[PDB]
Amino acid sequence: TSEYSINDPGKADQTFYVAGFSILCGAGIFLCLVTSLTVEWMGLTAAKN
Repeated sequence: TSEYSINDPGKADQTFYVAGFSILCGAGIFLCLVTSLTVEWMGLTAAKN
């Protein structure tokens, strides 16, 4: 939403929007899951330790 002014909204912007922000959301989900899982394993092993 940098240059999305009234003059040039675009006809390919929506496709383009998915290409940007869609990727970010997917990545965020992946990172979040990875982080929770990592810690869980660490804790279990520490207890085991």
